[PDB]
Amino acid sequence: KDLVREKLLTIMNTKAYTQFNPEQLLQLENEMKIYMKSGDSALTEGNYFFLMEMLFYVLVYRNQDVDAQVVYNTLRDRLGENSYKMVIMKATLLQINGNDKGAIEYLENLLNDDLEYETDFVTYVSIAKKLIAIKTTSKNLSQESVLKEVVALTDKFPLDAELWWYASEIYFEMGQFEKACYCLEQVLCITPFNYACFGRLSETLYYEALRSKKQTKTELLEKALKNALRSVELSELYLKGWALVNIISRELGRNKQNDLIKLSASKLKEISAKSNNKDKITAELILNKI
Amino acid sequence: RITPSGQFDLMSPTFEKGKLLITIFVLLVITYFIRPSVSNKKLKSQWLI
Repeated sequence: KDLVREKLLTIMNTKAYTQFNPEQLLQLENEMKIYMKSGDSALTEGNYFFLMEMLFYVLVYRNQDVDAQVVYNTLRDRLGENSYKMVIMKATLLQINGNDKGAIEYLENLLNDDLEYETDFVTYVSIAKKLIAIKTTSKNLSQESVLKEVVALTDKFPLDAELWWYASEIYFEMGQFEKACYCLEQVLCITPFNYACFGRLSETLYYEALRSKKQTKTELLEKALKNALRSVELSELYLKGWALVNIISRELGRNKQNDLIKLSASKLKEISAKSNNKDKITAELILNKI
Repeated sequence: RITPSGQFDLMSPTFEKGKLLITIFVLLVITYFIRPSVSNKKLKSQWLI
């Protein structure tokens, strides 16, 4: 049944398994192998090994990891241990197999051997991201991780959206709400048709408005409408854009905002129609609560 | 019997069938042997998995 292949490849290219709960992650791990060994037709070799390394990461997340060593042994055969995926995989393997930090130094000089472009730039970009992930745990927690990213970011690799997105997340978590607008604007700049960076760039403006003055509140809510209308224009059943437009227009409640309220209520009742699954429960509550 | 314009209806009594089959078999085996190399090498190296 190739629909399982569709689900697995969507999880793959979205990397949604990172955001999985342990129960659904266990379900993913259990239902992976049956198709992995049963439905072996029409599946290319590259997808075969991509599924293998997804299973490697799922096992490493999971409690038991002897199968992680087994899977790494099976996948070592092609392209050895010089590919960036393999380097990251074995670094994680040595980090978790004994809870020893040593891998970082055997990675560190490796980054200092990649300056001569022996591999692609995405390779040691990914290695830099992983070593920052290592070092934020080596010194358990600090704001300096953002500084590390910035010094790794600004000179070396502006283009990468992921770094700016993590900077914006850290700024939004407890930091300033203003620099996050700049970071999200850049993420919008690199990826033109991102329809979830407009929802975040409207939510951050809404959060910045709730502690502002009345004229600044009006300006920020106007900008939130002008940024949420693009999440409306780039997707129809996008839940968060419609909910945010409805919420801010309800907060204002003007006549043409009342027109937008009627339209957004109709669209949120369309979303909460039972075609969509488990997004009805977060739309209907916001609809019928107030 | 005479053939003023040459014999073009009946093909030949000296047609080289074996050389043609040898050419076809050489092309078939060289394709069948070179396919795994290009497939594995380029598809697994271009994505850097």
